[PDB]
Parts: sequence; C-alpha cells; structure tokens
Amino acid sequence: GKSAVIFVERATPATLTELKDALSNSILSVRDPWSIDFRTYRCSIKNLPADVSKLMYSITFHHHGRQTVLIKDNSAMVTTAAAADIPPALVFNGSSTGVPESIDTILSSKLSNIWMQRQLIKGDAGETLILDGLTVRLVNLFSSTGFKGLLIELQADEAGEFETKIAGIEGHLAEIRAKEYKTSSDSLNEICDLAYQYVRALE
Amino acid sequence: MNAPDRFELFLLGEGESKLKIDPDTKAPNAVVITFEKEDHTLGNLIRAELLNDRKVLFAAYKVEHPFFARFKLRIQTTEGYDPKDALKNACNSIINKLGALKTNFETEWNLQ
Amino acid sequence: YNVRMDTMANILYYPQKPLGTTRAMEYLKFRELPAGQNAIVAIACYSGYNQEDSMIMNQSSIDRGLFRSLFFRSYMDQEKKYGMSITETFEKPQRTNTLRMKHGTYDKLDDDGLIAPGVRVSGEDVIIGKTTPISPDEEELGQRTAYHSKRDASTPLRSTENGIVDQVLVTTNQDGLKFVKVRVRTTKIPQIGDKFASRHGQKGTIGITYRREDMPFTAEGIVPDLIINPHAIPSRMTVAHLIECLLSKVAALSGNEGDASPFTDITVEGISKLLREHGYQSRGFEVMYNGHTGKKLMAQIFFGPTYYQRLRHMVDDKIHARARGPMQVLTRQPVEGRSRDGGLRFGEMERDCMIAHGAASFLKERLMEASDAFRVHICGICGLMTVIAKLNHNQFECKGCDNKIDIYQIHIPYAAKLLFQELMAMNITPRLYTDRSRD
Amino acid sequence: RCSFEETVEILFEAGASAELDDCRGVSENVILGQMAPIGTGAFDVMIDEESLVK
Amino acid sequence: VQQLSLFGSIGDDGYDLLISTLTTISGNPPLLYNSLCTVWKPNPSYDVENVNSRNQLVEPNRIKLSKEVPFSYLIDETMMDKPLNFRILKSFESCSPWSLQISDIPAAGNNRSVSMQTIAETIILSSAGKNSSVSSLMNGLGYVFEFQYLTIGVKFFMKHGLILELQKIWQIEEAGNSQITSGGFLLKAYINVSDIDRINYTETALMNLKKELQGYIELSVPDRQSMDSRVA
Amino acid sequence: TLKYICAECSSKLSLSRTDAVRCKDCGHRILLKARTKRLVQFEAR
Amino acid sequence: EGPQVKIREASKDNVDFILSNVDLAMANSLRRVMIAEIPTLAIDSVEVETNTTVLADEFIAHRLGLIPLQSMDIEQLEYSRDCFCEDHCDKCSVVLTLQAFGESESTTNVYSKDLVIVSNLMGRNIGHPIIQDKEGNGVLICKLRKGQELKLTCVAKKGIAKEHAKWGPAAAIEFEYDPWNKLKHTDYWYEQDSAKEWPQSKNCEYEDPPNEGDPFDYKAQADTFYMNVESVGSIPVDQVVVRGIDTLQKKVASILLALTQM
Amino acid sequence: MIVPVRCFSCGKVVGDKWESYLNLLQEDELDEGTALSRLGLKRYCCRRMILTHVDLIEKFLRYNP
Amino acid sequence: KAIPKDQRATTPYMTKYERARILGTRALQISMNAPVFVDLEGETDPLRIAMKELAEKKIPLVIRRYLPDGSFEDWSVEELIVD
Amino acid sequence: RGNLMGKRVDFSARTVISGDPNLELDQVGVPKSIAKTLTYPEVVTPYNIDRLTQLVRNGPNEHPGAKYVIRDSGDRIDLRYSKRAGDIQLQYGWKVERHIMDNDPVLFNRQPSLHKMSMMAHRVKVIPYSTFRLNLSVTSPYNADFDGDEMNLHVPQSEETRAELSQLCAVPLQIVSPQSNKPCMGIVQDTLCGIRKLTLRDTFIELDQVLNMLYWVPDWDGVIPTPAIIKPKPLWSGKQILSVAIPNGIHLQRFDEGTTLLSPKDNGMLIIDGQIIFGVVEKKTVGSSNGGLIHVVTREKGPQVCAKLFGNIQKVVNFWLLHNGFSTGIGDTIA
Ligand SMILES: [Mg+2]
Ligand SMILES: [Zn+2]
Ligand SMILES: [Zn+2]
Ligand SMILES: [Zn+2]
Ligand SMILES: [Zn+2]
Repeated sequence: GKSAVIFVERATPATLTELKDALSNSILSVRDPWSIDFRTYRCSIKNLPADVSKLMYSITFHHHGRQTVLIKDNSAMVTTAAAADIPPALVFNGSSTGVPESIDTILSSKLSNIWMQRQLIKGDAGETLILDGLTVRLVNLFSSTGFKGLLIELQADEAGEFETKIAGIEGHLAEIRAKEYKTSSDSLNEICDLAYQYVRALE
Repeated sequence: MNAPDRFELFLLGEGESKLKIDPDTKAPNAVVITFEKEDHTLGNLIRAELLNDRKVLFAAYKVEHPFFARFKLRIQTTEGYDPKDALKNACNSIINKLGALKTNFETEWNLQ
Repeated sequence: YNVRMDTMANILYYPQKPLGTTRAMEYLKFRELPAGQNAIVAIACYSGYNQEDSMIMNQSSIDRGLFRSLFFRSYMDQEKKYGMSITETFEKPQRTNTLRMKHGTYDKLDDDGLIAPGVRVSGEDVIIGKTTPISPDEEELGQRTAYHSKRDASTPLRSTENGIVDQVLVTTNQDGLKFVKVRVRTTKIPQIGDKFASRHGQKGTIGITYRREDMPFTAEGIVPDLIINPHAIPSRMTVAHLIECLLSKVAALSGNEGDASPFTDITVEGISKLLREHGYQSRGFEVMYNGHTGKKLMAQIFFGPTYYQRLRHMVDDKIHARARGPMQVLTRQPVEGRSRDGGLRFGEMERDCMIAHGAASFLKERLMEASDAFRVHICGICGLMTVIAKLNHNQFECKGCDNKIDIYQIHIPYAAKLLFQELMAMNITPRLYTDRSRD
Repeated sequence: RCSFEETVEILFEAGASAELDDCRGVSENVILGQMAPIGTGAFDVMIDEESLVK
Repeated sequence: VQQLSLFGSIGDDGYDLLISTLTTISGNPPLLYNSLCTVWKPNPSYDVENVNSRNQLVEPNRIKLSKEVPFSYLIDETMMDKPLNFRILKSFESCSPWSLQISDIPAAGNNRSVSMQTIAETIILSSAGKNSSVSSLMNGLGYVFEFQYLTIGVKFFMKHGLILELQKIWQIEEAGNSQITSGGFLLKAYINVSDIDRINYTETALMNLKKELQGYIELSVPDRQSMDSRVA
Repeated sequence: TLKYICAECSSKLSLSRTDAVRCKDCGHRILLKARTKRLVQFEAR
Repeated sequence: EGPQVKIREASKDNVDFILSNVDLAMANSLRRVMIAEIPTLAIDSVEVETNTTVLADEFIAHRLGLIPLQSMDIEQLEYSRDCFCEDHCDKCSVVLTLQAFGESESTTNVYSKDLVIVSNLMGRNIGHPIIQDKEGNGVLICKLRKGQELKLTCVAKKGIAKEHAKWGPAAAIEFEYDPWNKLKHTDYWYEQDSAKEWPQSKNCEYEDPPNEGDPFDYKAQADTFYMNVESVGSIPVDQVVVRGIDTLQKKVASILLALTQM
Repeated sequence: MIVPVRCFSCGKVVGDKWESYLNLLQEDELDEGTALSRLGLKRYCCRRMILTHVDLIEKFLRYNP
Repeated sequence: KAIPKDQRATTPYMTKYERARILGTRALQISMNAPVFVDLEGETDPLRIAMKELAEKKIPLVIRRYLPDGSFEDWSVEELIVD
Repeated sequence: RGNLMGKRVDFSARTVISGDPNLELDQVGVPKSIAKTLTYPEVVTPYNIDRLTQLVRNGPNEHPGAKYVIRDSGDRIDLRYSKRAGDIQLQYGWKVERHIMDNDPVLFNRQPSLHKMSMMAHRVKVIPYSTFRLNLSVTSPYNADFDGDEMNLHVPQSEETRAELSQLCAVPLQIVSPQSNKPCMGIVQDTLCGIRKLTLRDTFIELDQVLNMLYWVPDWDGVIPTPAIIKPKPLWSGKQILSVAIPNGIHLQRFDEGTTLLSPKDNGMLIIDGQIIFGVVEKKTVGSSNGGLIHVVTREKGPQVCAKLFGNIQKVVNFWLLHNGFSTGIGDTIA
C-alpha cells in the first residue's frame, strides 16, 4: 500500500467541511471515525555525540491496533498497549504478564528524567471517506494553545496510480483557497512509513 | 507567592473542554452550559442574543467567582425546541453582525 | 544607600510629590524625598470587595509599576578566635569532611565561602560559609570520629526570602577580625495582603485586584487606580480626605500644586469654582460606567487623585503555618517566633472559650497530642516519679519504698512533669494516686 | 487556688498542712492533662452486649 | 502487575520424583519451554542528574527484555533423536517482538508469607529505519547491553493462575556458557495479579501450595536484595 | 586567586590567600568582590 | 440592517467615531475586546551582562518591559508554547540587544532607538522601536556617565494584555451614549438645579434635546454609540478595530465549533 | 524616578515628552499647564505623572562608582 | 450504685452533648471497621453513617449518667428520645 | 500561665484576614501554602482506599496529595525520599496524613478573644493568594476590621474531636448569642446600605437584570415571579426580587410611630409567607436587633436555611448594588 500525509498550517476549523464538500462527487462510503495522538519529546541528556536529533517523536494510532510508533534519527519503533496484540509465544513462555500499557506512560513516569513531554497534539472526531480506490481521512488538530492545523491522511491499496490521487487532493486544496501546506510522502512496514509521513509533515 | 499564572486566564487546562452541557431539573426543557476560560464579555453578548429570540423563555449567566475564569449560562426554551439551536443562531447572528461591521468599517475607512 | 550596608531597607521605585502640598514641606525636604505616590482614587461601593476599609487596586496599574518597592536585607557575618587555638575561617565547606552541614545548596559559594553579587538566591541558601575547628576527643557524636576535620557553622538566607544579591564587601573590623557584609535586594510587588495608608488616618489593606476592563471608567477614559469604601468617611469624620482629593484634582488639571496649609483663607467654595472653570463637576462627582456590563451607574462617583503611602506591614512577612516542628529545650514545647518556625499560642482565654463551648476532648487533644505528651511511671505506695524503668527486659523499681510489682503508667504533659520535679527540688511532695482513698 | 495568683504560698501551705485535693476541679484536670467533667466528658459512654444482638 | 512468587531448589536426582509428584497433583504433564532475557543498564559514558522535572529523586533501574526461541537453535548434534519432553533437561532487517520489563524492589514487612513485586511491562512489536536493531534502539533510549541469560525448563498450569517453573539458567557469553543452577533445578510458583481480596486470596493459594508440598520440597521467601535490579 | 577591587581608587588587585586584607598603592582596607562574569536572566513581569 | 460607522476624528494617535445600531452588548464587547483581547509584542526576558548603573537590575528590566515595540506582521509569528523547538527560534521571538557606554563628561542618554535587530525577520516588519517624538529620539531608558557600561540582550515575545499590561496597544477608549438624558439611565444629583450644574457634552451637537412636556420614554433602546479609540504606537487604529472584530469573531466561531462537536 | 515609562492608567507613552517638556520650560518659560497642553496630554491621569515626578537619578549619579 | 429502671428520674431527652459524643464515638468505631446495622445508601463518610444509625436508633450504646452524689443511671440511646 | 493554663501549640496558622462576599457564612478561605503546610491524619478505610491511594501517588508537591504515612506498627514513613523506593501500597488500619482539602472544619480565632463567639469552627475553602477570606457577617462577633488584623486557625487532628467540634461549634449554631438573647450576626456595611435603597418604592429593575438576580441565588427554584408592573414594560420591584432570597413560610410584623396599614412614610415591616408586603429593610429588620428577621427565621426554619439566608441576601443585594452605584462626595455636607 501507499500513504501520503499533507498538513495545512494556514487552516480553519471549518476547512474540513469545505474540503469535505469539495469531494462530494467522489464519496462512495463513510466508515467509522478515527483518532490519533502526536507527542513530541526532547532529550534531557547533557552529553550527546555530533549530528543527532534532540527530539523524539511519538505517534499513537487509535483503533489501528492502539499502537504507538517512536521516531528518532529516521528510526521507527512499533509498540502496542492492547493485550490482544501480544503474540502467544510471549505469554506461553512467561515473558509477558498479559497486562501491557502505553509506552508514553513509561516515558513520562519511569523515563521522565531522560525524555520530557514537550509538545502534545490530540486529534479526535475524524472522518473516514472512501473514494474510488483511495481512503482519505480528515481530522482537525488541537493542542494546548487551541487550534493547530489541518491533517490529511491518504491511504490507497493500489501500488500503481498514486501521484494522480494526491495531485488531485492538492488540487481540491487549491480550490478551497488553502494555500501554504506541507506535502509528505517519504519512506524509511506501512505504519513506519506512515508515521514518518506524520513526522515529516508536522515538523 | 500563591497567585495563579496570568496565562491561565485564557488558556484551557488539561483534561477539560470548552463547553460543559449539563441538563437541569429545576424546570422542564432547561439546560445549564458551563463556559471555561471566559468572562462577562462572552456571557452578556450571548445572553443578549438569547433574549432577542422568541423561542427562549429563560436565559441568564453568572460568574461564580472572579478568581476562576468560568461562567454558567442557564437556558430554557419552549417545548419542542432545543436551546443548542438557539445558541447556534445566536453565534451565527453575532458572526454576521461582526462581519458587516468589519466590511462597513473598512469601506468607511477607505474614504478618509 | 548605594554605598551603605543598612539592614532592612525599603526604597520605592517611583516616589512622587503630592498635589495638595503644605508650605512646611518646603522646610522638611518632602518634595525632594517623598514617601508615597499619588493614585487615582474613586469612592464607591463596587462589587462589595471594598467593605470594612477594603480597597480594590487596578491590576494594569500594578503591572506598570505602581507602589512597587525594593527591600534590601543585609546579612553580616564575622569570624572570631576564642583562645587563638580555635580559628573560624570563611571557606567553602566540602560535603565529605564537614560535620553538622545544613541541607542547603553550596553551589552558589565561591572558593572563599561567599556568594558574588548578582547571583539569584532563594530561601534555605547559604550566603556565607564558615567552619569551626573541633577536637576529636571533645564530642565524638554520631560520625564526628569519621569526619575528623571541622564543623559547619554557616549563615544561610531566611527560609521565606528570595532575591538577587546586590552587594558583598569584606573588611577587617576594629581588632582586625575579617568580617563580611552582604546586601540582597528584592522587589516586592504590591499584593492583596499588603497594607496602604493615606494622609488622613485612613489605613487598610487591598481587598481584590481587577483589570482595566473589570474596573469602572468615566466618560473621558480615566480608570481609577484605587477605590475605597464610602463607609470610611462618615464614621471617621475625616473631611480633609475629600478636600485633598478635590484640590488634588484641581491641581492636576490646572498644573499648579495646591497649597494645603492648616490655617489659611482657602475655602471649599473657591476650589469648587476653580474646578467648575475646568469643565468638571464642582462637587467632585463624575459619571462612571460599569466595567462588566458597560452600563451607566445610577449614582455619580466621587472620583479623583489622592496621595497614598505604603506601610511596612506586608502579608509576605506575616503568614506562617507550623505542623510538627522544633521544640524548646526547657519546656519541650513549640518555640516562639516566625524565623524559628514557631507555633501559635493557645493562651488561657482560648482554653476558657473551649470550656465555654463544653468541648473537653478538643481541649485534651490540644493540650497533649497537639503540644507535648509524656509518659511516666508512678509507684503504688508513694505517688512520686522514682520508678526506675528498664523495660528493655520489662523491669521496674521504685527507690526507697521496696516495690517491684505495683507500678502504674500515666500520661501527663512534660510541663506538668517539670512542675512536679521542681516541687520535689523545692521539698514538696506532689504524690499522685490513681485510686480514690478518700471516697 | 494556686493557679490564679500566689502559686508558691498556696503550694507551701498545702504541703505544710498535708492538704488533699479532690481533683475534679477544672484547672486541676487541665494541669494533669486528661478529660474533665465538663459537657461531653461529664458522662461516660458504655456498651451493652445485650443490644448488639438486636 | 503484582506478581506473587515462591521459589525453591531441587537436585538432579529428584527431578523425576518432582515431575511425577506435580503431575499427580496438577493432573497434567509438564510443558517444556525456554526464554532468553537480556538486561540493559544505563550507559556509564553518559551522566544525567537522577531527578525528574518536578524536583523528585529518581532511582536508576535496569531494563530487562525477554523473548522466545525454538529449540532448533538449542539442540546441537549430540542431542538429536531424543523424545521432545521433560527428560531433555537431565542431559544438560527488523527486530523480533521483545518484552520490555522493569522490576522494582519487593514490598517490606517482616514475617511475610509471599514475595510481591511490581513489574512494568510493554510489548515491543517491531521497528524500522536506519538503526532498526534492538541494540541501537536501547542505545537511543540511553541503555547499553550488560548481560544476558538463557533459561530452559518446564512449567505447569494449575488453578487460580499459579505457575510452577522448574527451570535451569545459563549465562550466554563468548568465553563460555556457565550454568548458574549447576547441581539442581530452580523451582518457582508465581501468580500474576492485575484488589486486597484478590491479593489475600492469592496469598491463600500460595500458602495452600506450601502446605500441600510441606514435607517434600520447601518453598521459602527470597530476600528483597536478591530481586532488586537497581544500579548502584 | 580571585579578582578584588579597591574602595577608593577602584583598582584591580586580584590578590590571593594569606595576603591579609589591604589595597596595594593605598591603605583602604575595604576591598570589593566584583560582580560575577556569568549572565543573569530576568523577567519583565 | 447592521451597524454603521461614521468617523469624526482621524489622526495618528486618536480616532473618534460613531458606532450605532448595535445592542449595548456588542458595543461593550467591542471595547472590552479592543482593550484586552488584542495581541502585542513586548519584551518578556531580559538578560543583563554588565550593569554599573545606580538603578536596580530588575528595575531596568521593568522599564524595558514597559517599552512598546512594532507589532504589525505578528499574526504569522507563532507562540512560544506552540513551537516545538527548545527555548526559542526564528518562529516565536525577536532577539534585541543594547550596549551603552558613557563617553565625554556630559552624561549620555540611552534611547530605545539604540536597540538594533540582530535576528532575521523572514520578511516581517516587527522589532523596530516605535519613534513618536518630534526630535527623533527614542524613549529615555536610563542615563549613564563616563565609566559605566550597560550590555544586555532582550527577547521580545508575543502576548496579549491578559498576561501583562505591557502588551496593551490601545489606550484611553472614550465610550459614551445618549448625550441628552432621555433613556433614564442616570438620575443626576443636583444641589439647586441639574441644568445649571451639569455641563453639556460634545456629542450633544449630533442630536437634540428631547423637549420638555413630551410623553415619558420607556420604549426606546440604547444605541448610537460614541467610541474614540487611541493607539499607543504599535499598530494603527484600523488594525486595532479590525483585529478586535476578528478576535471576537474567532471567539464566537470557536464557541460555535465547540458546540458543533457535542 | 528617571521618567516613568508609559502612564499609570491610560497607557500612553510619555517618556519621550520629558526632554521636550523641560525644553519648553527652560527655553519658552511657559507654565506647567501650557507645556502639558503642548505635549498633547488631555487627561489628568497622565498629568499627575509629569507634574508630580521627583527625578532623583540626578542626585544618584553624583556618586563615584 | 446503679439506680433501677423504676427510679430513673433524669431527663428522657438526649442532650446535644450526649448526641455529640454518641455520634463521635460511633463514627470513630465505624471508621475502625465496625459492624454497621443499617443498609447504606452509598455513603462514604463515617459521620454521615453514624447520623444514619442515630436516625434509626440502631446505635448499640447506653449512657451512664453520673449523679452528683456518686451514683449513676443507664439510659440506652435506643429509648432516649432524640430531638 | 505559660506552660499549663496556656501554651504555644502546633497545627495552626496566623495571617491577615480579609472579606469576600462570594463565600458562605460559615466558610473560610485558606491559602494554598497553608493548606500544603498543615496536615490532617486520616485513617485508611475501604471507603477511601482508592482516594488516599491517589493522594499517595500524587506526592507532597501537589495539593491533592499526602505528606506522611503511618503503618499499623506505629511507624511513620515520609513521602519524600519514598519515591526513590518506588511503590507504597496502603492496607487496612493505617493512618495517612493528607493536606487540608475542602469541607474540613477548623477553629477560627482572633485575640484577645473575650467572647465565646470569638472562637468558632469554619469550613475550609481552598483559595489562592495569602489572606484568609471570609464573609462579613462574622466580623461582628470577632470585633474585627480589614485593616491589617491577623487571626489564628487551629486544626483538629482526630475524627472524634472534629465531630464534637462540628456538633458544638458552628457559625449557624451561634447566630443567636445567649448574651443578650438577640442575634449577634447581621447585615453590616455596604450590604445594609444597599438593601435599603433596594427596598425603596422608586426601585425598579428590568427583566434582563432580574434574570441574573434570580440566577445569582444558589437555592433558587427556577420559577420567575410575576412582575409588579405589566404593560407598559415588565418591571420588578426590589421587595419582590428580594423576597425570593427570603425562604417561604416566614411571617413578621413590626409597627413604629406613624405606622399604619398603608404606611405613607414606609415604616414598619410586614412579611407573609416569605413575601415582603411593605416596610423598608434596615437595621431594625435585618440587622442585629432583638425582634429581627434573622431571629424569626433562626427559630422558624432552623439555623441551616438561616445560614443560607445570609448568602442569598448578600448575593442579591450586592449584585443589585454593583449595578446601582453608590458614593459620597462633598455636596452631602453642603448646606
Ligand atoms: Mg484592627
Ligand atoms: Zn514508690
Ligand atoms: Zn587602592
Ligand atoms: Zn520556536
Ligand atoms: Zn494617563
């Protein structure tokens, strides 16, 4: 599959309705809502080697397995907090107790002296619009300071045509007078490349 | 010493929301909406538009304590009508009047 | 004051001369060295936060530097030599060989044991590090036989204080002893608990602080910096407080400082005419508008500038709470004083009030667990505290009456035990019996 | 009597004349640091085991 | 997670007798299993103030990652053609889903019946990127490899969440593999509890197990200092 | 050694330990400690 | 239909206009928003290197905090908490510095124009000290004599007046309505007569007396407002009014968006 | 002291009016109210600042550092 | 010396001090895991439970009223008329 | 005198007291620093094991936390340096010392304290700043004024003494002093001067303000009373909107010189079923008089609803007074 995240900074809380009405001629079906969190941490160590990132990204996907990917220095880390996603080989041998938890709780409780929670973005009340071979999800970003921006998630199972779809999405973004935006669609696992699109799209 | 930070007067705290819709049992079809990090500036402006409507029977607001940025808005409309719709019409009317005030203000400013 | 080391100083930021000035001030150097500021004052019953000599001050005026003052605290330390053999030395104490070291931080000290000026310091911070030599065979208490070296005896900053060290100087005194004086400055922003006075006997603290949009305003646009309660005036019968406000308004409009001498020919009607010539109301009233609703007030407000002064009394030097602290050495009771972390006194009248309410359990708890509670053993034959108690093996005796079986246990306050022991030292027997022999 | 004013004289006369104190006075119970017969403490609270089976 | 464990130790001769005893008691044959555990200690080259952002003291603790591995990588050449059961113990791009855990010091209390220990656990599913190795991930978090040990043994499944781990433990190094439990087998009896009634009921289960096994094998309570993984 | 400043003439002494307390070139025993060479952060509020 | 604005006086500092056809709640809300809910740029952190002045350090930091700055393109400068960097960056704040040293025997005066911009603006027009003096000299910060240096670095950050009074672009706002008392909102106090004691306001020229002997007023509402806005020097008056109306519109729209999600 | 910045009420900048004020007083010999009328101050809230200011920095600078 | 039930000549009404110490001691016992005789309506505070037991006279106590001559009486809180 | 009859004790705080009309009659505003300094030892029970566990997991730095734990063995573990250990689980029978939260009765006192009313219990309300906030209907038995006066606050350390202190010492339970068989607490200062102007015949309030006045009442039933004048324009009188603050079921009558059923001078007082018929409320009606309104409600509807009467009356009269406006100039003394 292919994914592409486009972040619109100069956006309004009503821009999601404008872009939603722009695609009314291609909406086939609407699925269940989705939620995602984006936490940005900072290293607290006073001794780091040359050329190294001082921030640690964390992207928590809701209902996508209740997962959390940690990104630092172009590296990923797929973690989970649900007990149903634990392989039976880790429970049968006794290596897993059976009741996991979020990694952000450990990073904010046990490892808080090394990594401190700097930025927090909570994204709820999403919309899953299914088009003609492209699943576009819309969500608004809200931080402690209020409204942040617009987040666009593009996921398509077709590995062939994909540039025309994102080009059309950017066209509809240009029709709603939504100028100045960052388009991310790079790679490094689909969830790792997607989370990397979130990092390259939100930084 | 012990006084709270100044930026807390307008920034929303963690684990909180902007509006707290709480049904009221003092009168039929009555609701109390709690407003956070606001004062009389929004409460009186909303209450006025709530009083300009004919579907609203009762409408008031109050600031419980000046040391906390919050105020309660008690609304009570007629049977068969929701106060949330009246609040939406109030917000739309305020946005329209402010937009006409900005357009007319700029138009009159371009003549000086 | 920049070249002196005075203890407990308070220098106002923007000292302002009054408007209604007296001629005698010219001979008292008051216009050159004023002790207050002129503040726009309204006399009204606003949000009820003005009652009982309470005042509401504008927050935006406070943020712009109104009645803000500086406090300079000087800590003077000196090293001494008893019999030349023991010599106190100013130095940075090491946490390895120094005993009796305070829990404060020693990172702000230099190599000589002092804090250079400009370093921001807070409470429980050592300003001057001083150590005293000790003898190994003199005390040997705890770990004194391991530290070997010296004992800490530094002079830290106050527990509740904080600020920026202004100036530090070192000098030899009369007999050649190297002493050092320190001076730390701290800006004390006017708080709600701070007290303010005027030039008419009117004194009172701040009730609450509001912002410009929360303060009433006139039709012209002048916001009061301080509002007081009308009920101050009639009872106290200070009419001069209104005449100084009116004449201060006329002086603020005309630009000439009004003469406020005692025995002159200046009347109130003339000041009313001079104010009437400037366009305002001759009686000092002015139409005010509400700050919350923006609606005109039904009654006009007496509105005008008035000279005010800030007193030494502040809340930051008064508030204190104690929950299990240090006790005295004599009575083993909570100490006296805020600097020593002392508790409040539950005097005799308070106990009499507790008896008036009929609460004996709160009295017993307040006079035992809340203060001091001691456990002693008395003998059955004689009611004196001669019962030697060696309870590591559960053993008891009472000397002089042949008892090793019947020993009673009682809980009495330590002060009562001091009374009984002083009576025994005064040849008086306070025999205590748990049973009623008289019946 | 000694608590009010002249403490030492009253105490000395007490010890001299072999005086006995009943120790139900207010100040006496205060000094010794235990419950006095005033208000709540002017009556004892008991338990009835025949009432627990009710 | 609150784990309540009682340990023991047997020899190389009473292995069949203990397997037969626990087989007749639990009514189920033992299940052969193994697990590798790697311990990551804080990097000595890095120095960080042991204090949180709220001015609170922090105690350094080691991080233990455990996983599984089939016996095809454990059986050599002289072990082939043998029954795959409990009688074997007598003859002795991306990253794998690791199990990250931190164990704390057990609770205090003299004359205690069980050994309660608080252990945090999160599941490391996978990773990607340039430094996708788990070692480089731990180095990115601020931990380096200290030691590792591979344990192979048998486990039982009774009632009320009780586990009996009769296992041997070896230290995996380059110079050689030294057997820590040389001469016998290590016995374990732990229950994983996610309430006071359930904790006391678990203690009742462990006391019933010790009372039932009284006379044969003794299950005492280990020292707290023997289960403290803090760095000093 | 640490840098010191004279009372009156305000000269840079920088005398070490075991040198008593006295200015060179003049007899003013008042010796200043001078301000720290590191930055101090303040807030305008 | 809606409100109408008739500007009477238009200057560089004071602008008086008439805002009518507005319920008292929208006028009071407008002046409250213009006084409070408007962003501004002011100095938030003062780093003092060397200071030999007779004034206190935090005193000079206070005076520097009260100094106004230009704040036009402040809309696209993010807040300090909103930016994900550590401390600051060319997205949140503007870096300034001051170096003063007494030269000749006559005392040297430190002005606000002595501040220079050493940080990149990325095309913005903020950070310039507002000079409104007729002689071309900035705000007199402090005085210095020969032998005293003053070097410091200030960090100008964005903020509204709710955080501190230094972020106050607007000044005295002249609010008035109903010149000739006909709405019966104020009962004038009089010793002999209210017409001989209370003078007439200026706005009375734009209306007429209600005439004695006419029926009582009870059905007339409060309208025809007289609003005089005064800017200190940061942003012009049209940006104050427009940014205030857009501020209240973003607040009401934020409440509508907060109600839609329920 | 040394010219209070802004004002303690309205908020208008006055620090740049001191030098002119004295300049109007020592050169034109005008009164205080006339000079305050030339600076642009129309409210007494500002007038009390310049009128009641006691500049003590001049007496502070006469000390040698 | 324990006056009998037919000779108890004290006030049958429970005073404010007796109610106070009964609610205080009863609430103190309830705080120390005492058998509650009344079904709770969801309370958590011990004083509210003690007042709930006093409202139904389910408190198992009896008051020993001391007389000035040294005697006493036994008035159970169940037979005492509250308020 | 200094060691037996009296003594310096712990668990107390002394600071400057100030007024706050938004608070209740029996409450007192305690600063956060005092609430974090003083403590109270609570017993761990299955009813609050989760809450006390949260207080332990919060830490002494946060206000909803604890300071020390006391095991059943009689040993105290400090929460400080206990986080270095890791986890602390509570059991049944322990005593965890928490901070002073809300609804905690503590004794309030002011020297020299010559009344039994000078020391009265109060309900703690945590508020910022550093001054003790309290209602102005309690400054008359304390003989205090908000001009630098400091007061003392004592905290009980046991549940038995807290319950005995709440059932014997209370502000509602001390409205009518036995000194002169008349209420010692009443409406003083600006509220008494404002209620008179509110109870005038010329006092009329519009609908938009009457709604806020009725909503400022905490125990308002939500039924808007019929205005006194309908068409032209609905107008409410001060006695009508003020009668809502008075609880129903109160009857009172007071006749003076020249007082008649019509009362042209508006003298006397008449209230039937909690509704003011005629009479201007002043010192001889709501003040500290013998046959006053507070003395009738205190003996009719008990001390609880009477304790709510101070709050309702103060909120209504103050809310009408901040919009009405009052001052005092020099023209009041001009003849
Ligand atoms: Mg006093
Ligand atoms: Zn004896
Ligand atoms: Zn020299
Ligand atoms: Zn930034
Ligand atoms: Zn001004």
